[PDB]
Amino acid sequence: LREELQLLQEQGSYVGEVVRAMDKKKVLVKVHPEGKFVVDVDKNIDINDVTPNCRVALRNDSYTLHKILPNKVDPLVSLMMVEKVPDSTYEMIGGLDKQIKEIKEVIELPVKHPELFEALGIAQPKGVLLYGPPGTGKTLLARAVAHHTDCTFIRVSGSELVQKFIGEGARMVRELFVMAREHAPSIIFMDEIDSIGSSRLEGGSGGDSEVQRTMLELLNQLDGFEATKNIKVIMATNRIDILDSALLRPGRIDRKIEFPPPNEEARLDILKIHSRKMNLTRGINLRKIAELMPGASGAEVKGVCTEAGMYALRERRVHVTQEDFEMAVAKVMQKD
Amino acid sequence: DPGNVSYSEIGGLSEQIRELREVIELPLTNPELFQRVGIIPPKGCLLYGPPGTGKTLLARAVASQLDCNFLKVVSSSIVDKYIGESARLIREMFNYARDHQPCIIFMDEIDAIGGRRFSEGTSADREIQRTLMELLNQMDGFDTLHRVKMIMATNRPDTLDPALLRPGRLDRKIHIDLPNEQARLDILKIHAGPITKHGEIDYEAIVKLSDGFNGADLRNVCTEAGMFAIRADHDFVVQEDFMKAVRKVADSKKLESKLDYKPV
Amino acid sequence: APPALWDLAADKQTLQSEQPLQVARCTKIINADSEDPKYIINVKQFAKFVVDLSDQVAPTDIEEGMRVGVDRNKYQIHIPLPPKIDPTVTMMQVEEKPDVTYSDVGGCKEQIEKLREVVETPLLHPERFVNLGIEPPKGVLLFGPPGTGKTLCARAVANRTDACFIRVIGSELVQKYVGEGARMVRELFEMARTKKACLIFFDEIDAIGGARFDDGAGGDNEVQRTMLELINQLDGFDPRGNIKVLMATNRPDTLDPALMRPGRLDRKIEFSLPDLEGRTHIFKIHARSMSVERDIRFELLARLCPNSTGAEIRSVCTEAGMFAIRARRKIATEKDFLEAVNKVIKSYAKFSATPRYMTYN
Amino acid sequence: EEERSKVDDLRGTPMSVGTLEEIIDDNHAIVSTSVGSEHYVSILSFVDKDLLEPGCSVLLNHKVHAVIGVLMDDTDPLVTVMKVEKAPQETYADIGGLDNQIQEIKESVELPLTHPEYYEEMGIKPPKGVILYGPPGTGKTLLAKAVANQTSATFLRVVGSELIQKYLGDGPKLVRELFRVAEEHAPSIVFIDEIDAIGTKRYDSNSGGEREIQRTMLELLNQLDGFDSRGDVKVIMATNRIETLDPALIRPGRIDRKIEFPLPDEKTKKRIFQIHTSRMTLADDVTLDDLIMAKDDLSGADIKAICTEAGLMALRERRMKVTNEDFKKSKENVLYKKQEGTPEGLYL
Amino acid sequence: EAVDQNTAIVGSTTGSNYYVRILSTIDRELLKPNASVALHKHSNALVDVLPPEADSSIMMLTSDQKPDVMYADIGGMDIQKQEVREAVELPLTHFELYKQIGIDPPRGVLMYGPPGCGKTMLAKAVAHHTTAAFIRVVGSEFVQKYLGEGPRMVRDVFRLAKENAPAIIFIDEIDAIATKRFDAQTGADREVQRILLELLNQMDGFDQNVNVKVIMATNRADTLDPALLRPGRLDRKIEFPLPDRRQKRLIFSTITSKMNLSEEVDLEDYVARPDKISGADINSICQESGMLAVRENRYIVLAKDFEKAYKTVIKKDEQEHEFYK
Amino acid sequence: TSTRQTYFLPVIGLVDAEKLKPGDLVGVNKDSYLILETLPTEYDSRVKAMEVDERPTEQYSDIGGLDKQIQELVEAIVLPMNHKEKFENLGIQPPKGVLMYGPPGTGKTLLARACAAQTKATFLKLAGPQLVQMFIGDGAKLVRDAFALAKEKAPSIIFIDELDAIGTKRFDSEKAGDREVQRTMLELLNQLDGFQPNTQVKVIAATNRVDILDPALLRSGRLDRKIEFPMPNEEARARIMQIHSRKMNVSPDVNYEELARCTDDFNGAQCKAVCVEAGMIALRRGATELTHEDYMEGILEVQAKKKANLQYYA
Repeated sequence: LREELQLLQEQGSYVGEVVRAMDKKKVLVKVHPEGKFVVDVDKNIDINDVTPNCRVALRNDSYTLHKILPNKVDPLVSLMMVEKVPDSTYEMIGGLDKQIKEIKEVIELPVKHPELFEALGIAQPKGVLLYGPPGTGKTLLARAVAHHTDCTFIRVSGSELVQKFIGEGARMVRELFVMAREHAPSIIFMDEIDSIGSSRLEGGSGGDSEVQRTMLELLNQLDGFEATKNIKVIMATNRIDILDSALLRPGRIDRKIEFPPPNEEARLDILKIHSRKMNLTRGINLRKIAELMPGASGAEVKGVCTEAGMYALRERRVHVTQEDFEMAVAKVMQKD
Repeated sequence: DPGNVSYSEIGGLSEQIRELREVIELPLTNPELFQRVGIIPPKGCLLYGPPGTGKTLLARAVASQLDCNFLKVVSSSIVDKYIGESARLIREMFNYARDHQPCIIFMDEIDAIGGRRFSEGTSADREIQRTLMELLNQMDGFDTLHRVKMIMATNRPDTLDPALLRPGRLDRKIHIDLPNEQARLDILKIHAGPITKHGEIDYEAIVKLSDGFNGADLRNVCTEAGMFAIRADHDFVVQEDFMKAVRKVADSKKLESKLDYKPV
Repeated sequence: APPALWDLAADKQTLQSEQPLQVARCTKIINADSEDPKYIINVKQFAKFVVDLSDQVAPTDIEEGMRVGVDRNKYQIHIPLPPKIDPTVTMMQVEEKPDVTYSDVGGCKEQIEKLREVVETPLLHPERFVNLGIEPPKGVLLFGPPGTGKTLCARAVANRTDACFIRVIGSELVQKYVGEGARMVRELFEMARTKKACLIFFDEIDAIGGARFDDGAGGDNEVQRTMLELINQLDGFDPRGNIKVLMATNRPDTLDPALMRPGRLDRKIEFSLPDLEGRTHIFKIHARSMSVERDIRFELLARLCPNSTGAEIRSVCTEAGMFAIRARRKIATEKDFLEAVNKVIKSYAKFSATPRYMTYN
Repeated sequence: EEERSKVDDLRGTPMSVGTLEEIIDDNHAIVSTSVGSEHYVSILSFVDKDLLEPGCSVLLNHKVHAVIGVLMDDTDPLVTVMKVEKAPQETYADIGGLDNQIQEIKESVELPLTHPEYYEEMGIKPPKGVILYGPPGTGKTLLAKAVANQTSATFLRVVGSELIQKYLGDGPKLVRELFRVAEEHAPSIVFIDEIDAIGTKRYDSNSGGEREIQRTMLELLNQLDGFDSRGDVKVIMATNRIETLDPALIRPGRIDRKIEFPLPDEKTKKRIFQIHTSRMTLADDVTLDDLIMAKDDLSGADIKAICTEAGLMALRERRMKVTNEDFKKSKENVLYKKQEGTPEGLYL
Repeated sequence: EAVDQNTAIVGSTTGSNYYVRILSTIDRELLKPNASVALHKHSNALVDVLPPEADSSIMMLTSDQKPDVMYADIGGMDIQKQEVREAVELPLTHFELYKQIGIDPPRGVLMYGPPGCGKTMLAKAVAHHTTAAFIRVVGSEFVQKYLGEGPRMVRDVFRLAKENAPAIIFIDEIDAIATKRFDAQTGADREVQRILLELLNQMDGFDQNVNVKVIMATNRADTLDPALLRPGRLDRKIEFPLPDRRQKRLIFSTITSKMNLSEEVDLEDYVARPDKISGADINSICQESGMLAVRENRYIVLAKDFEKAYKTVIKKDEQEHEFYK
Repeated sequence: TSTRQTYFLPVIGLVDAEKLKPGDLVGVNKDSYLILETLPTEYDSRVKAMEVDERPTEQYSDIGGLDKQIQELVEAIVLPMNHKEKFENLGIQPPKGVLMYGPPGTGKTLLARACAAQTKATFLKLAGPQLVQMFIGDGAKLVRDAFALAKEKAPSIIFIDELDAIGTKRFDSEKAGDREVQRTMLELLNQLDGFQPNTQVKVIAATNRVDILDPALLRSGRLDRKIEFPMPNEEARARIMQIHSRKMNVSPDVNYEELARCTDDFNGAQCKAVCVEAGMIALRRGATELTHEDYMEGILEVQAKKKANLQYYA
């Protein structure tokens, strides 16, 4: 360590960033506060582990690369992708069973089936839309069908930090069209920027109508070149201007799913769905308790459990008598 | 700045001289009056204009009348430079403002550095708010607060945003009115000063022909009538040639009086 | 590498000459002078340096605002560097090499003549207008129907007597950076006066000339940076300038730049645009295109296409050769393409008849 | 071989990557590296100094601040977008039914390149490209020739859209998009589509609004006007409806050929669907006599959509079946969709 | 990060990451993924990290001076306090009650809606309720001349929140740095918004469950990004209501208690005529009504002092239209 | 140290503490950190001296028909210099700012600078928009430097142009494109207000339009003398065209009455273009001699408008 420290004694040793690799064995080095450097060989670890944008150590004297270090590029994106949505597999979704049979054949076909395209006689679908008053499950179903499909899932805007990492003069959604291809083949969604502000896509078109172009150009490549298939999108909206999304897409070629308002078949299972993470008893009848609320929203299902769960948090006991069960219904009926 | 007297000699508004007198100067000489009754002196004030003159002078004369203590702030120091480091200089300037006790803070021409966030513009509007954060932080103390008196000035108070439009930061709002008759003879005596004229005269013809004028504008009318004397190679002038030079120049200023309407 | 062998092999004398001037880092601007020996200088490192100058450079050559070399050890002045400026912004400003000679004119005589004597004639014969002075005008202006825009500026490029001249357009000076336009127009004349013979041109002043004021929120006031400052910089007296600049735009708008120019500029001409007997002149230069039959009459089809300038009748001889290869034939007789010309005027007038009256109205 | 082991001691082994500022006739080349540092670099090595031009990534040796040579520049995130190609996967066998329109403009797109002999004898030449417009696919109608122009030379597709593209505008980096793709080959075809300027819901972020969207379109002119560009870069513009181009903008281009495709007739729609289904049908058996006869009328857009859901609803049976009560009921959804807005009018 | 044995990479205070051989003594326990480690001048040798920690500059607390506001004002409802009692002291320190019911309490507190002020009243009021370390910094406080110190300060602020319990961090109006500009001169301005996205990445490091309390207040939320208000990080949006009619009478009573009595002065007429001309212009104009008492010149504030204060701001112009009432 | 580092050293050594209040610009040697001498003066580059102007090639005699309104101009600049001794006796305060405005060409900038030639006054060229740069806080710091020289230096003079545009506060702010200068102007107006010694080095202002005027411009140290310039009369229009041509050849056989009465609203700068166009046609005419009918030819040429004629209008 004393002898090795003398090698590291003069200037210390730095850490560089390689923007591009050359076959001449000269590797470009970049330090964050400093300017870009470059150095001759410098060969330590196998060259195949050296890739652009990857983190690399830097020696002081010859300014070479001593080791290869794991970098983070996909972890940046994917961390923002896990912020917007939880996992939400098939066991985390329910009540859409009629619609999940509609969406699967669109989702499942390019991942597994496609050799039967010519047999079925239809082009690769351009995407799917879900429209209805919220409501929930449209986002949970995104990574749900994709979980058993084995395909990974990428999320959506704002992005919000892709205005620098990706340049401003850059084409934006076209650059995000690269990130979907750089990642393993995945699925996309629309979240959310759909607001009641007055009524319009006026503010939503920045994260929606422009991402409508993203689904076209991605599947235009997948058709033409690069590789390999498996790129999909899912729309989340409510009412009104969805007809304009039907004006942008003249039905070619979009899977038909109408995102339903909260329904009896929806509230039945999606309740038990969110009750798997908590330990409760079986003395609760999920059938009739869902039929007493023919309205409100799908997010109210979680509002029943979670918001009224603070009352069972008041008495310092894990479970409460049936008297509070009617009170849990009484609280959600006052906001109606 | 002088006065005392020269502050009370401005001729108006009479009650506004009675305002910052006991608001600014009084806390030093008799701090016991406020603390015994339990009423707090104001920590800020705002003087806008120009319905007349006196936006700066009203706060300016009482600024050095408190004591030899004052600290003057010009709006040119806030903008600084690219990646301006004056954020700590606004802290530095106020740090050395607390070196003077009791402290007084001025802000003049805030319609520039007071940039409004209504319509969101370039990040220059953001760093304007950051300089505002450096203003509020030290004045929000945790340090001398009721003892220090902050003053801001603007052309129109639509630039303050709902933060500064609110009291606290900017507390008092005061405008200026016009003088009256037989009070015109009062403001006259203090405008006499260096310029002198013939023994037998009546100044009422002079000042009446110019109505709604700056104190320097009337001071210009006295000099403009006095600069007509050198053309007449006499020390004084008759009041007939006076009213000529008085009326002409005065009516020329009124055509330039447009945009006196200011938002409330 | 063979060209790169002796090229790379010259580093032996390089490193010998690399030791001198190696300390010139960095470029530094001076500030003031209390006495002759010592001047205060400021460098991009943000550190200001008072220093004297080496005995190799005379003290009279150091003027306020001059970037000079340095010796990082001794900090003393080394060698002056003329350019102070400017980061980027030059590559789109600088224009070189000729094109579009005078033979491309479409028959306009008095128009192109009086704008030729404002630029080409004074510089070709400087003693003429100096002895004939009077005094040359301070500028010109161009606007009207589109034909022929931006080509008359290209005419002076191939007709340029000696050195190439500068082209500038409005949208390249947008901010981002404010104040470049000032700094730019000051330095290009300072660069001029040395060699003279460099024209300054601005295009599309209508978009950046929005006038005058609005209630709020501005709006036009940020656009006042482009119009008012450029006119103000044009309003100098030096000299001003030697090349008497130039102006070109689309609409006469707005009123404020239009009322400012008569106090300084002159020679405001309105296109013109083809004369009824002048439409054949654009057909004369096009009569050399491909193979023209001798039976063709250019005076016949001229009247059928009103307000076509040279742009719309450039398509005539285009549609001529266009449908010629479509029909596999070789030449195009008059009756051939003119049957398509009566279509190209009407069918293209269905969506818009191309009026300019409605622009300013 | 020996030059690799020779100059390496003359430049490296360590060195830096700087940027170029300006060049002096004395052979001293002023360079600028991070951050805020200049120098006089006199080197005769490897240059190539003329091909450099400023703004370059040119290296700076550590001892002492000298440029030995260059490597390359990628550069920026902006270039990685399109990457191919796009190869002719949109086939002339996917289109049909249009005749009078397909004959004329086929010459203009093929007028450069082949048959140069009578093109150069002209000398005026129309190197302006073409212009398209019209809903829904009237601009996409002749886009099939743009992909037919991918079999040779080069093609480029640039989405115009409305909001996301903003910049100064000044259009600084979109001219870069057009320039960098033409540096690979230099023939070119540049295609712009779907101009939303008239159909804007609002302005995007701090741009304008109103006239500033107009002045960046006036800059879109001054770019395209244009001074000074000679070669191609073949310009192709498209939109749903064009009120945009001023009487001045159409004069440089396109003053020759701009296209309009009328709504299809029974001959075009049958030739549209039969040719679209030439690659892939549904359960074979498809007859186009009753398809165009039942629904009267509407564009051949939705005729693929009803056939998209035709094999899609039959996919509940996992391959092949037709339910008479369900098929006409599923057809009712699209039948009423066009039958809600049936009248206009009497559009006439 | 720790790349391999016997050596690891360490970012310098200047921002340049350094790859240094670690000392052979302790290779593991005090390493940590992200920590401040001392380095030698020339060699930059890895030797010893902080305890942790020495924390950082500026300061905390200062809200303990007392008194501010008593919570007994809402004590009569008990419908409002029951939701507050469950959202304040139980989320502060409680353990076995959470894992039982399984509900994971969020750290998110977002305060929008001014005017009126609200906010810091309930801040120092919590100081009466419970005692905890209060980190108070302006949104612009960490803006510096270099971009290398920035990521460290917000890291040192959030790393003491998980270290010390209970902890509450208050940042005022972060909507400033929420402005998105790519320009290089604003690159540091965008670097501090990724710092805001950095500490955003650091606030999920508190998950779960120990420990932090994040209260956020801003005057205008329109400039905020969608992912900042998204649940899973900030799951609770507390909208301070507009003063309207309700905050009127409450805010006249709190200032007159600080005013001099007013045992003579009768509040009956000042709750009627000045209430008509209120802007509002609500909270601190009532203080201007007290700041016209220092205009006096009178021992017990005269009726003319109050009336004159409210009548100046803000003016009303009537009535040709609303007369239908 | 301007390098952004700060150091600690004993009091110099050589020059003692007698000079001065805490300064800058002083010289110090490398890392030894000893200051040998305290060096003036201030800073920086073009901020110190905006423009260096010796004297114009023209004199105040170059304006015809304006002799009535030049006296007001000439007074305010000349009276504080030679007549100052008479002001202390009578208590007279000299004017500072003067607003010179008229539709261009009014010959305002030629007349302004020409008055500084005979009075020996050192001229400094400055423009309003020149105070706006990318970096904030430039033109604002300039007045801090500019008026500091106004205290240091004796008039001389300072002239600016386009004060009306830069004085635009809009209605709803912030902000305009004039930002740095509208703060600079009101600072240029501020140091006239708060600091009495600023009455030195009178400043001349000029505007091309009265549409936008800051009401704060009214003050003794601020704009005082104001005279509206209309289009010169028929006698003055005939004069100026002859007095602009005194530097050049003037054609004989001229009545001067006909060319005078035919001029309505025509600018004085356009009258110069009359002798230009009449001199440009002299080339193709072959004779440098001009006639009285050539004046009215070029007079009606530039205005009204150009070049068309009235048809179809009945």
